[PDB]
Amino acid sequence: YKCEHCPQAFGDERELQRHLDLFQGHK
Ligand SMILES: [Zn+2]
Repeated sequence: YKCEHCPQAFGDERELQRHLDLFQGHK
């Protein structure tokens, strides 16, 4: 939906999911 952090705001939870996935992707 809306991300306060990195200026991101999409109406698709996949986007955030990708953010968390990629962000959490790194050790
Ligand atoms: Zn963010």
